[PDB]
Amino acid sequence: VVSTQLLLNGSLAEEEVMIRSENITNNAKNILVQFNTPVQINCTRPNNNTRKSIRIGPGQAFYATGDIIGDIRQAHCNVSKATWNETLGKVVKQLRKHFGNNTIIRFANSSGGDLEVTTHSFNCGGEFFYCNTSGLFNSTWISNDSITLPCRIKQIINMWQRIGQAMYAPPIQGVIRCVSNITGLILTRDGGSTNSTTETFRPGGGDMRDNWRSELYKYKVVKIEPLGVAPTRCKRR
Amino acid sequence: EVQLVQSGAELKKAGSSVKLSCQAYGVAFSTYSFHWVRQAPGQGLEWLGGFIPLVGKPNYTNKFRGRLTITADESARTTYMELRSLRSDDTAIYYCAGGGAYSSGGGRFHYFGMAVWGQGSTVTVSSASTKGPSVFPLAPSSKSTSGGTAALGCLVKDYFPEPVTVSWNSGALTSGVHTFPAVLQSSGLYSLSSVVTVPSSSLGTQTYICNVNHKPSNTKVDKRVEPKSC
Amino acid sequence: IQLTQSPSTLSAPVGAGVTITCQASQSISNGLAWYQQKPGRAPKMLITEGSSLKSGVPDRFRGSGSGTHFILTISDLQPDDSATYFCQQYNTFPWTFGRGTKVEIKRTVAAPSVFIFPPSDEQLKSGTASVVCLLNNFYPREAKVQWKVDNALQSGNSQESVTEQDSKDSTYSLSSTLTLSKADYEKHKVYACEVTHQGLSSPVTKSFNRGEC
Amino acid sequence: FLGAAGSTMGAASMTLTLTVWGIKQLQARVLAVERYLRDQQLLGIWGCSGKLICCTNVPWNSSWSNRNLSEIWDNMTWLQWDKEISNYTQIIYGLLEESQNQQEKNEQDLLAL
Amino acid sequence: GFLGAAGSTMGAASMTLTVQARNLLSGLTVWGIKQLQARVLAVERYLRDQQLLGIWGCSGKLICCTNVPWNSSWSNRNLSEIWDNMTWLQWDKEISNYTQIIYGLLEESQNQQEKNEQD
Amino acid sequence: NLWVTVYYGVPVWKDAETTLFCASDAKHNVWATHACVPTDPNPQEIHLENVTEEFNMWKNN
Ligand SMILES: *[C@@H]1O[C@H](CO)[C@@H](O[C@@H]2O[C@H](CO)[C@@H](O[C@@H]3O[C@H](CO)[C@@H](O)[C@H](O[C@H]4O[C@H](CO)[C@@H](O)[C@H](O)[C@@H]4O[C@H]4O[C@H](CO)[C@@H](O)[C@H](O)[C@@H]4O)[C@@H]3O)[C@H](O)[C@H]2NC(C)=O)[C@H](O)[C@H]1NC(C)=O
Ligand SMILES: *[C@@H]1O[C@H](CO)[C@@H](O[C@@H]2O[C@H](CO)[C@@H](O[C@@H]3O[C@H](CO)[C@@H](O)[C@H](O)[C@@H]3O)[C@H](O)[C@H]2NC(C)=O)[C@H](O)[C@H]1NC(C)=O
Ligand SMILES: *[C@@H]1O[C@H](CO)[C@@H](O[C@@H]2O[C@H](CO)[C@@H](O)[C@H](O)[C@H]2NC(C)=O)[C@H](O)[C@H]1NC(C)=O
Ligand SMILES: *[C@@H]1O[C@H](CO)[C@@H](O[C@@H]2O[C@H](CO)[C@@H](O)[C@H](O)[C@H]2NC(C)=O)[C@H](O)[C@H]1NC(C)=O
Ligand SMILES: *[C@@H]1O[C@H](CO)[C@@H](O[C@@H]2O[C@H](CO)[C@@H](O)[C@H](O)[C@H]2NC(C)=O)[C@H](O)[C@H]1NC(C)=O
Ligand SMILES: *[C@@H]1O[C@H](CO)[C@@H](O[C@@H]2O[C@H](CO)[C@@H](O)[C@H](O)[C@H]2NC(C)=O)[C@H](O)[C@H]1NC(C)=O
Ligand SMILES: *[C@@H]1O[C@H](CO)[C@@H](O[C@@H]2O[C@H](CO)[C@@H](O)[C@H](O)[C@H]2NC(C)=O)[C@H](O)[C@H]1NC(C)=O
Ligand SMILES: *[C@@H]1O[C@H](CO)[C@@H](O[C@@H]2O[C@H](CO)[C@@H](O)[C@H](O)[C@H]2NC(C)=O)[C@H](O)[C@H]1NC(C)=O
Ligand SMILES: *[C@@H]1O[C@H](CO)[C@@H](O)[C@H](O)[C@H]1NC(C)=O
Ligand SMILES: *[C@@H]1O[C@H](CO)[C@@H](O)[C@H](O)[C@H]1NC(C)=O
Ligand SMILES: *[C@@H]1O[C@H](CO)[C@@H](O)[C@H](O)[C@H]1NC(C)=O
Ligand SMILES: *[C@@H]1O[C@H](CO)[C@@H](O)[C@H](O)[C@H]1NC(C)=O
Ligand SMILES: *[C@@H]1O[C@H](CO)[C@@H](O)[C@H](O)[C@H]1NC(C)=O
Ligand SMILES: *[C@@H]1O[C@H](CO)[C@@H](O)[C@H](O)[C@H]1NC(C)=O
Ligand SMILES: *[C@@H]1O[C@H](CO)[C@@H](O)[C@H](O)[C@H]1NC(C)=O
Repeated sequence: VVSTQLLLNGSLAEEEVMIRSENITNNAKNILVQFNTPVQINCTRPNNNTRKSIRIGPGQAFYATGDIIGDIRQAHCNVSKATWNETLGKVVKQLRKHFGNNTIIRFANSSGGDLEVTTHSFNCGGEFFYCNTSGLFNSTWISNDSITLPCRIKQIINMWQRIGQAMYAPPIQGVIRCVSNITGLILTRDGGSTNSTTETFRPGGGDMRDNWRSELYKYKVVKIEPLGVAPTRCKRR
Repeated sequence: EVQLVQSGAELKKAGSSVKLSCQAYGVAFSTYSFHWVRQAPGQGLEWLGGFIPLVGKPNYTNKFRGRLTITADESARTTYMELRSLRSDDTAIYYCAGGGAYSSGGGRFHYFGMAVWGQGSTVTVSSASTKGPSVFPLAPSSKSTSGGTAALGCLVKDYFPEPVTVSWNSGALTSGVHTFPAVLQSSGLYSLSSVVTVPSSSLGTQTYICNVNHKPSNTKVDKRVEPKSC
Repeated sequence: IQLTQSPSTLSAPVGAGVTITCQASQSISNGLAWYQQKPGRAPKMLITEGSSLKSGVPDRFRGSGSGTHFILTISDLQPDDSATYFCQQYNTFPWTFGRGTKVEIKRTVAAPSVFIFPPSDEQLKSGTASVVCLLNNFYPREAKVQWKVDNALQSGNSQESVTEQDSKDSTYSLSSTLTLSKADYEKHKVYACEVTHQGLSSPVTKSFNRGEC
Repeated sequence: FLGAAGSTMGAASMTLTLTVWGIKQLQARVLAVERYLRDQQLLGIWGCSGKLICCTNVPWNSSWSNRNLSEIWDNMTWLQWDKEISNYTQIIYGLLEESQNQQEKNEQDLLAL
Repeated sequence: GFLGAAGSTMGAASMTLTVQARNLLSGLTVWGIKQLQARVLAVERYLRDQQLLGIWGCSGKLICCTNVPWNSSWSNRNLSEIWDNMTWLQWDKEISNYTQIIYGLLEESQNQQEKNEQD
Repeated sequence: NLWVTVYYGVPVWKDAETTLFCASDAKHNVWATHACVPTDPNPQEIHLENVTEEFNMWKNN
């Protein structure tokens, strides 16, 4: 699963929310958060699209978008407010074990970068979504309703942080809807010096190795060497 | 750490059969070596049989051939010793011991002895019936005080069979405690005394209780010892 | 295979070195182990493979020998060492033990502390009276206890039990129980113990009167 | 399979018994065959073929390891033992080969008369 | 080391068989496919030699004795000038003509031995 | 008098790097799972008693 700022359709922890980092005091390192229970997210593109074919050469066709029938509305995702509040409370409780009993922990949105990094980017049934998660990370913690994230759609895609190979995604016909589980986070910390009693965490991501490091973290590969020599008191006849 | 836990005491009649169990903790059961060793009262140690669960073929001494069987339950991690056609000389304390071994290939196994021992089970072969013990207080007095030290104890009388365990203050008082060996009275019942010497100034402030347990009769008695009222 | 132990008994002071010899009827290579047993306890293994010391065992115990002769040496004797030592062969089935060597700690002569306990009222309610005589912390083990009722010597109605040597001060204790019927107990007045021991210049008498404190 | 990794050596001695994916499969098959053949050949050149415990004719040099047999088979694991004698493996491997070649020559000499 | 006894006599080089024995199994791009077929080829050659040894009754041996008498038409030299005055490289050039006859003889002899032993 | 004895099948292992292949549960998909080996229905898992290993999440190959 390729996504940023949010791990989807993965595995869950078994006892508590897990916080992992290479060096937790180095703020240049990403923090990986593994959830205990998943958070449902509903994403939809509600336009009824149309596809047309244009012959650009002998045996070559280009699939363009025709006319949307009906009204034109914005694509969006929905998350539950209470479940997100509970999950953030648990994450804060487990994060305080590395920063102390009495530190103020606040969540603020991302800051700077390209659209892939500053937004929750994913792919729902052919279409590529980039959603604004400024309502997910906006709070401060001191020791029925829904949250709607508006999303944009892009058709020319640059993957794997490469330059020189773009890809065009042909249109998908009809309304699009999907349901996913949020099961983790990728976070970063700000370098607050000069006797800072508060810590600020911002969503991160962009490198896909951290996505599959959250699945291959309990595995290692070893080589078997089933041949040994030892001393005894017995001799070959 | 490896630990072996044995069953409790047993009373049997002549011609009957007895079965003892020994459970192992802390090792892989199948590749360990388990042995049974009996000790008669006032005698030395005797080896009965040894056995490795994986190989499954027990080895016995010739004196107990046909009457001794050694089995193992791997799921329960237990080993069982069964003795048949009991006689008067079979009354003894039976220990379950364990030790490691290794193989050089070709049916050859080399051992290191019995490194872990159990606590032992007392098996008494007799026609007498099990009887609970009577506990009486050997109270401290002016005749039991010497140089600021007073002796007080408990007399455990008329019980069968052995053994009985006696502690002081639930094991808190161990210093100065003498538990005398049981003596066989003419009536066929056992009797003993367990005494402790304490500072004389602690008689009026410290409570002394002897806890006696006779497992064969399922008897547990906590007797308080106080200076005799005058 | 028969294992012969020498000597059967041995007494030595603290800090002294003692030697126990185990001889095999036929060669057993290195498959010999030394065990120590204390009264009322399971044996504890001291030496394996003739000369290899078990973990947790004090270094004052050493093993040596091979073939048919093996030696166990205790260089720095301690009061905790009073016990029975066995040699066991595990080279060939069936495994066999030695007859054991009893090691006792010899200490200075100590006079016994003598105490007397009259039978309790609870026991008197049962129709029997057992009176107790206690000798505490004396050495050597040999001692003499005599029962006297109404200044008359008693015989055939008393039983004695001696504890094994203590592991801390290497002393002995003795309990002598004199058992009588309730009527016989009530028929007499004075009950006395006379104790004779090497540490006592004269026999010591501890007596009580029935019904008196 | 690897179930006695934490037991003593003696206890463990009783229980010794195209496309992106298509290119990766073939390399695994070749590697497995190579490893099997190498182990079988190494066993064969020592005279130990067809056995899981094989007795050799090469005395143990005390400079390789000076411990007694009680602290090897009753106090270590094979992973602990491998860390001690790792520097001397090739010496022993050459000694075994020379010893087996001498045995072959001696058998030929015995059949000669 | 490897092939070090190439100039030594046939008797002195018969005690170094294990040295040459072990150096026979392990001892996408331009360079990518030039390394896999090498491994497969080495494996096949080793297996062919092992099967040839096995079907003569000499499986898992370095020196193996057979029941085929030495036909004097192959060579007439005595043993004093073969194991002490010759080398394997010099010996092969002479008997390179009669190799397949000996191979067939060994195969038939071993098969006959198995057939009459099982009976 | 001690001699060398050879044991084949001892439980020893070392850290390594190798090529892992793919298995998938048994057509046009970006990750061609149709070219992968079928998966065993009940895979075998062996618990290793009294064994402590060292893992590093951030240097996995
Ligand atoms: C996390 O997991 C959840 C659950 O596993 C994922 O949610 C699922 O998402 C998939 C993909 O979007 C969705 O399946 C589609 O649902 C529709 C009904 O079946 C169809 O739109 C679609 O089938 C069409 O597309 C397939 C792809 O090629 C074709 O094989 C198929 O034939 C269909 O194509 C025909 O129809 C379309 C439109 O009708 C037309 O354009 C074509 O020409 C052709 O005629 C898929 O089956 C599941 O329904 C979702 N499940 C749930 C419970 O919501 C989620 O995506 C995951 N999240 C992430 C981030 O990966
Ligand atoms: C290897 O791992 C096993 C399994 O975890 C360990 O076995 C365990 O050993 C302990 C003692 O170290 C045992 O505890 C004891 O058990 C009983 C019942 O409780 C009793 O004798 C004691 O009160 C004590 O608790 C424990 O039961 C045992 N577990 C099992 C499943 O056998 C073993 O110790 C480990 N090996 C080493 C060398 O550490
Ligand atoms: C984790 O990173 C921190 C920096 O964020 C390292 O701590 C620094 O260590 C250097 C010396 O190497 C000191 O000069 C700095 O003052 C330290 N910084 C702080 C904030 O204390 C830390 O060593 C790193 N941890 C590891 C295990 O490498
Ligand atoms: C996410 O929630 C919104 C808001 O509830 C849903 O959008 C519509 O919201 C209006 C009011 O703003 C409601 O009257 C409509 O009923 C909602 N739409 C529908 C189809 O019921 C939106 O549907 C939700 N998102 C998804 C993916 O279901
Ligand atoms: C996401 O969508 C699912 C359906 O895909 C919603 O689950 C339904 O919720 C309604 C309203 O409570 C229930 O009546 C239905 O029974 C639910 N369906 C199922 C299949 O569980 C879910 O509530 C949506 N979540 C958010 C956060 O909007
Ligand atoms: C994070 O949130 C801040 C504050 O909500 C966003 O800054 C706003 O940016 C918009 C334009 O996109 C301006 O019109 C607002 O005035 C800004 N607000 C403030 C308080 O300065 C910011 O864009 C967000 N960053 C993201 C989404 O990456
Ligand atoms: C993500 O959402 C936030 C909050 O809705 C956006 O911030 C708003 O930006 C608009 C202009 O786009 C301003 O008019 C609002 O005043 C801003 N809100 C606040 C609370 O400051 C933010 O711009 C969005 N990020 C994008 C579009 O990249
Ligand atoms: C997403 O989370 C939901 C909710 O926990 C998961 O649905 C569970 O699935 C398991 C396995 O099939 C069922 O036993 C549970 O009963 C389901 N829970 C509920 C509340 O219905 C779902 O598996 C998760 N994963 C995906 C990919 O949707
Ligand atoms: C992980 O746990 C180890 C101890 O097992 C500790 O040394 C290390 O600092 C921990 N790392 C983090 C990020 O908490
Ligand atoms: C989308 O448009 C098609 C073509 O007009 C129509 O058949 C289909 O029902 C529409 N889907 C909707 C409105 O959800
Ligand atoms: C989330 O919890 C915080 C802390 O208790 C609270 O201030 C906030 O109102 C909660 N949000 C909800 C219940 O939507
Ligand atoms: C932080 O507070 C929690 C509250 O449950 C407490 O358990 C924990 O010990 C505290 N951490 C400290 C005192 O370092
Ligand atoms: C962040 O939270 C504050 C406080 O409730 C609110 O005023 C602000 O609009 C929020 N920003 C968002 C939702 O982008
Ligand atoms: C094995 O050799 C290495 C490399 O020289 C050395 O570091 C190590 O100490 C050696 N170990 C022994 C036991 O000689
Ligand atoms: C080379 O030939 C000489 C002379 O015959 C002989 O002494 C020597 O051993 C030979 N060397 C080798 C390596 O075969």
